[PDB]
Amino acid sequence: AAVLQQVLERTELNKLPKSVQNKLEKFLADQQSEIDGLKGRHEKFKVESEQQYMEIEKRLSHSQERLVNETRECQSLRLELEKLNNQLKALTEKNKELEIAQDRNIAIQSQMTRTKEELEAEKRDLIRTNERLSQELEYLT
Amino acid sequence: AVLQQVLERTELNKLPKSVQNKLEKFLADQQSEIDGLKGRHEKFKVESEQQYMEIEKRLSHSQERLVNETRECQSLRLELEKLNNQLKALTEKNKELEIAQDRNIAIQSQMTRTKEELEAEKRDLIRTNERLSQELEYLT
Repeated sequence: AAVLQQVLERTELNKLPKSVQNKLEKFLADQQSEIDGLKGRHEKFKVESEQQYMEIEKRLSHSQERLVNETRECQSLRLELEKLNNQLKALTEKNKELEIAQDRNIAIQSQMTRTKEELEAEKRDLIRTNERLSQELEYLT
Repeated sequence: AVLQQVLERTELNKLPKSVQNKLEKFLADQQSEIDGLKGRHEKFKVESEQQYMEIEKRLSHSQERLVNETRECQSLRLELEKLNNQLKALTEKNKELEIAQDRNIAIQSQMTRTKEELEAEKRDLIRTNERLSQELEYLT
């Protein structure tokens, strides 16, 4: 599993001191490990990124759909508001002309009460005159 | 270049030139591969974050507009509720006005009766008072 026997031959590898071989293999090993470590790290990031991207793309999809519905509800409300505002305007007009009618009746009834009291007063005067003439008639008989 | 990072000066000069070239080439190939992986990862990271950043703005923009639309919709129901209560209360009031109007006419026809009746009593009062006057004349 040695990296050094790959690069050099058996004749020139054996010409290297133990110490020297140990240093080279140590460093060549570390380079092999970093390569695999980088490739390992890249995949962990890759799956994490793609995973996060899917889920936030999901949220957008839901948001879009919710907006479409809300916009549709707004428009439905605006229509029934417009229809009811016309309903109300006509109901106000009908009301304020019923107000007019009420005041007319209140005026009429108040006036006819005024006349009643006039007929009342005039009757009292004729009655008072009546009894006075009645009494003057009792002297002359 | 690279053979200096592995071995000290006095022991690396003890290696033949062909051996030095063979190690040096290999060491460089691996470092070239490492720096390649690092470059690869850095650019992928930068693309990955930008792609996420963009759609995040797209969501943020969409959620803001969902908030705007929800408020308007809520306020629209609000307007429609107050308006429905106006209608309801006005129908009730109009109903009562109609009933009062009908009742008022009944009263007016009643007051007319009392008027005619009083005028008839007054007319008779004038008749008896004239009769009484001419009778006084006769007696004095």
